[PDB]
Amino acid sequence: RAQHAVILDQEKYDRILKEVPTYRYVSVSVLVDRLKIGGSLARIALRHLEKEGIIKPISKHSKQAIYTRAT
Amino acid sequence: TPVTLAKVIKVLGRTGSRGGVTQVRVEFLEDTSRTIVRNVKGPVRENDILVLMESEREARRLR
Amino acid sequence: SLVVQEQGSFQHILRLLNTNVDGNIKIVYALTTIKGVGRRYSNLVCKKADVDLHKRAGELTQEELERIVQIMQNPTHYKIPAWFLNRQNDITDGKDYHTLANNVESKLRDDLERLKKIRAHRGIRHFWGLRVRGQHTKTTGRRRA
Amino acid sequence: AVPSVQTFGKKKSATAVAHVKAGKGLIKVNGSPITLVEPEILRFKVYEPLLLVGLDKFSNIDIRVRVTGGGHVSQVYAIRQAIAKGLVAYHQKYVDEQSKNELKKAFTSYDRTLLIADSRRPEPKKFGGKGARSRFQKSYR
Amino acid sequence: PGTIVLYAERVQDRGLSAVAQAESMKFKLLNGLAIRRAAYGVVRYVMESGAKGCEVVVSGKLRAARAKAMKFADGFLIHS
Amino acid sequence: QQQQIIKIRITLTSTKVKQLENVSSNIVKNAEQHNLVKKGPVRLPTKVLKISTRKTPNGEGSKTWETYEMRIHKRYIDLEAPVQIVKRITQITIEPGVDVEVVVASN
Amino acid sequence: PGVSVRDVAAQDFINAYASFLQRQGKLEVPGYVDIVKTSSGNEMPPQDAEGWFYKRAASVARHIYMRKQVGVGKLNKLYGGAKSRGVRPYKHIDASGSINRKVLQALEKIGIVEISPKGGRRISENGQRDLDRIAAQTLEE
Amino acid sequence: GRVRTKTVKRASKALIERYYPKLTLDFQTNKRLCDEIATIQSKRLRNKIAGYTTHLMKRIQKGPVRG
Amino acid sequence: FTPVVLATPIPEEVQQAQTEIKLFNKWSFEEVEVKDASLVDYVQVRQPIFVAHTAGRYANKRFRKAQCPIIERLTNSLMMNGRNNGKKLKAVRIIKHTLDIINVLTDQNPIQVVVDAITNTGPREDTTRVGGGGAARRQAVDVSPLRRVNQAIALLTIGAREAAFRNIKTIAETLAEELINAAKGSSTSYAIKKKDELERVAKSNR
RNA sequence: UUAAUUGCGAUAACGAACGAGACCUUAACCUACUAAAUAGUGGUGCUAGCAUUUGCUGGUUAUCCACUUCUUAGAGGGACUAUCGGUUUCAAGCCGAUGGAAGUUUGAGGCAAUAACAGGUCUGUGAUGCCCUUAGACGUUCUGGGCCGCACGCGCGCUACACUGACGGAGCCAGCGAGUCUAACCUUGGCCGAGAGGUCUUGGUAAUCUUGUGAAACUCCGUCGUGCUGGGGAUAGAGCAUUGUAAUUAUUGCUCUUCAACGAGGAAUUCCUAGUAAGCGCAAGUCAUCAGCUUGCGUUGAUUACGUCCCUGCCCUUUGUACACAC
RNA sequence: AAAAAUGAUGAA
Repeated sequence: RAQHAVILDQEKYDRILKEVPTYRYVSVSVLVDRLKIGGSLARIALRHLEKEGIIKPISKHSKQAIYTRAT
Repeated sequence: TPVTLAKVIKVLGRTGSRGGVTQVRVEFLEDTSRTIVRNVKGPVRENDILVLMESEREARRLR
Repeated sequence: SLVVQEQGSFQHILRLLNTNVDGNIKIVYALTTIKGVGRRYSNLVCKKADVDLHKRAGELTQEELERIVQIMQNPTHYKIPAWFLNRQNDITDGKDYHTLANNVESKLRDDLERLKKIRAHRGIRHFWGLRVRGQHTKTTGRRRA
Repeated sequence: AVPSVQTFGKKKSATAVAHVKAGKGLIKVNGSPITLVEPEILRFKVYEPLLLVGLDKFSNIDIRVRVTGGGHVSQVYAIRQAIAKGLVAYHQKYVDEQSKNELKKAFTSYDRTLLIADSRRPEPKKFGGKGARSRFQKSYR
Repeated sequence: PGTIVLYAERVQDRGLSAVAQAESMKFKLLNGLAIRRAAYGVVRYVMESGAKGCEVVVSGKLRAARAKAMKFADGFLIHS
Repeated sequence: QQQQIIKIRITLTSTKVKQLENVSSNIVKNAEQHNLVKKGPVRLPTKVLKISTRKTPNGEGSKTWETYEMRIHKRYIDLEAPVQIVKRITQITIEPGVDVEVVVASN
Repeated sequence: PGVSVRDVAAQDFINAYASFLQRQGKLEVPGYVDIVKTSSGNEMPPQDAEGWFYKRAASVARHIYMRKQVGVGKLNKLYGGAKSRGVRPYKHIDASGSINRKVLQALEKIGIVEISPKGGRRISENGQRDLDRIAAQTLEE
Repeated sequence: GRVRTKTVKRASKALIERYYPKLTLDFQTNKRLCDEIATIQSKRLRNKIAGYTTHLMKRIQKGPVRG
Repeated sequence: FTPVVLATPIPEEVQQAQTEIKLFNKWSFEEVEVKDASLVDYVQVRQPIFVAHTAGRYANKRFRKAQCPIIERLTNSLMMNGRNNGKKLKAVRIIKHTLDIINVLTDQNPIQVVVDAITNTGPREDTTRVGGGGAARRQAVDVSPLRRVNQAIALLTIGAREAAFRNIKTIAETLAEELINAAKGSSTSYAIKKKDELERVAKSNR
């Protein structure tokens, strides 16, 4: 029975803003298994980070999103 | 290095109770004068290159 | 994106209509834990209580939770269609009711006992425990019916 | 009047009719640009007749395609065959066949069904099963 | 009345009509004629009428309580 | 009164292609042999009437199925001609198995 | 150049014309929105509670533009999908007629479609006008 | 398989024994000639007879054929 | 390259595809090569295709599928659960996504990674059942190159599907990790460990 | 040697017949013929709409003029394993490549010998022998019930166990059909209704209208997020409709609510080799209503093998037999 | 060169 954070508090959010810039391949399942968060927050986090531009998209598709580090 | 490359120069026929194996004659690539008979699983052509893990056993169950 | 950083006011599993409503499931599908409210009823109650649909039950405040409870308990005066309800034109007072958490089993028992007391065929079949809606019983329903 | 040809492409039961004529460079499918053909995963299937021979010999013609029948994939294949055969017919009728044969070699070297319709046809279902070959499940006790 | 009209026409080569031969042999059998005599008479008549081949099958309890089939043929017949 | 127009249509329905085309050709040749401008015999799509049934009268055996079919072939010929010759083409170009019905129209 | 609403992607146009109607606020939504589930074959109401009627109106308007004239039964067949029938196999089920009828009446009120004596509702002068300008805007966004 | 039956074989033999000077090595004109020099009920059978007649003519060119 | 001005506007990404045929206009078949002799001209990467969807006829002859593009054969083996029969559009979308993920995870050519995985996951020796007795037996035999590529593709897609079942990971992601591990030899990949298992059983039954 | 008692041949047999093949139907080709307002296409052709160098449209033989690529159907053509190479002992044939719409008998069917089976059907028949019954009828009708009943065992199936997914919105494409005056059949459109449905009209006895049957899988964008969870929808409660003289033992449809087993299934065992398996729906039969069934049809479309006689069987020959009700 | 037993009475 996996437990995943469904609400984002400060520690999880700062862990996002630090660990995620390091990941070379970034996606929903990557955030979900390497940061213990639900798919809904994972999708929101990917959409959040893309607007600032610290991850960039290679392929935007429903049911599979492809992001890498910004450069 | 236990990898031997051998080229099928002749297809002999089908073997196995259910016909699934094929008798072939292959010649070695390192020396093109040493030919051996092997049992092969899948579909084979002349000039197909096989990978022999061991390279001394003669094929049994002929026809 | 609804990126939220909300302070330590989150509430886990909570009690509405003496029922255990989880606080991690989205409000609409979390309300469906209560007997008598399904996905349609929960969607309509939440959307007529004007809560954000993209919210977990845990960050709904108590006053909007009680608005939800009032809407659920007395739906007919909140502009609900009424054809959307659980117990319309009942056999006793002819009122359009929606049976809820602990009342579902008691009103079911009432219908059962009414049929068995009047010794209608459906009530007799219920008394035997067999299928009542006319299904064949030769092959299916063996392990428990 | 204006030089023109009319061709057709055919997948299983889809049929596309292409009107090719001396024009400007317009490529249309059901009145819409070929850039909006669906599915987008198969849009390059209808791009193939253009890219194999080059757009510099599409820049003086306009093609209009109307496709009916079949399904979403079959209509795409019919569209690509109609476009390729329309180009071949136009070069047959108003350009040299040295160019025609150049086009045909390019198309047939890349893919045979650009010019020749696939001859595969559905097999009628037979009684005793759901399909042409498969039978209902057989029991013995 | 006046919109239905019937004519009767004589059948040329009566020996080539299977319906007429079967009806005639039925009446022969109903008059007590033997099965072999009737069947062979029908076959001979049909073959004398110019047919390429003829066949008469008589099935049922011809002799005893147990049924059987008798088959009388001449000429050549096709099947497929 | 002076060679009036009719805009007549003759339709031919049958289950026999040979006899159907025979009567259709007789009508057509009568049109040319009266030097008449027409729309030629338009052949409609063939109607295949299917009946699919079990072969057995009981329900024993392997479940075998037959498909019988009638085939209906229909043609129509548009014409315009005087009455004195539309009547004679009504009373001729007929034979069994082909039914003909004739409709006055403005097509 | 020459721009019609055929040079723009379907979903793109749909979402843009829907947003246009959302800003304009003239459609006069029926009132029973957010209680209905849009189809007897559906299981849930539209997830976009505050924009699904405008999405439907944009889709219907584009459909009318594409065709000659279309009626309520054809919208019901178009937007209907397959219905889950429990332990029974699926089948196509027509969509709710009241929603489509009131979409058509709302477009008549805003002057997008008219009575089409040969049929149901067809595109108007002003309907072509606005849908074509918004399509040009979506292309040169 | 593509084995010709005795109908095709015997018809081709009769054609060669009757019309050898008229026959040739080309299937197209042999096909054309078969319609005038024989009555074959079906076009498929005529095609098979003509193609076995030309096959036998090709055999006859490089030496005699028994039968 | 002086893009052609055209009444129907073609975007530059499609204009550049005129120069050479490019898989999804991203991945080139040029310089991709089978690095395992005996598998050349059975892993076909010589004729370029724009997309892994063509309605080719590779089933009517014995060895005709050897000319089928290896990406399309990999796609064709993704159309396999019973619930996914057909659905080549879905399979091609999965292939495109996993190729993108492979190129992001490892800065190599995705087609080259796929080819190396296939060459690394084909068993060289196997066993066949023998003996009409009561106790049967397995006799070691060698594997033809076509069967090697066939079974490599089968193992790669079967492992990707079994690992994508009932987990948060997408099928494209799982297929990418399977191909990436198999392209170097990991023994954490289903196809590699099945290949080693078959070869070890063959050696034991030699 | 062939799919073939198909042929080459061999020959105490010679010449024949049936079956196989041939044949017929259907599918695929024809820019070649004959045409078509019940099929289409083109004409700064007519008229008019929208957006500006002109594209997309609406009415077009009833508002015209041409044409037959697509559609239709008559007459035909086309493949005969053609050409080339190899191989067999020449031969019958076989293999490969080329060309070709098509090169497995081009694909699929229809038809299909002799001799049989105590195979099924007397419940299709005004086909039927014999026996039984024949007015308190086993005849024929009416009302009601039953055929569906439930500790249990088996066969054909449907729905599922989910993220290669569920749900929502949007996109958006078939083919095979069928349909009323010997009356209420197929129904567009308008209005009302949340739905199912109701109502006023309309077209169609039909390439004309339903219908482009805008089918469903499918595609895109979004919500869900590995939780028996928004998977699955069994069971049960309440209400609203339709068909019918009659719906209770729920005809069926619709709305809300309850939300079971099931996490891929032991021994076992079925079907299948290319537009095939499998997925997906649609029409017809049944039919007042009821399709989880069948007969067809199309949409999407794999893997694997082009083999063997191991299992289960089939054909021919030789051989043994104490079998002939025939292991 | 693994294992493989049995099959009620009469019946053109």
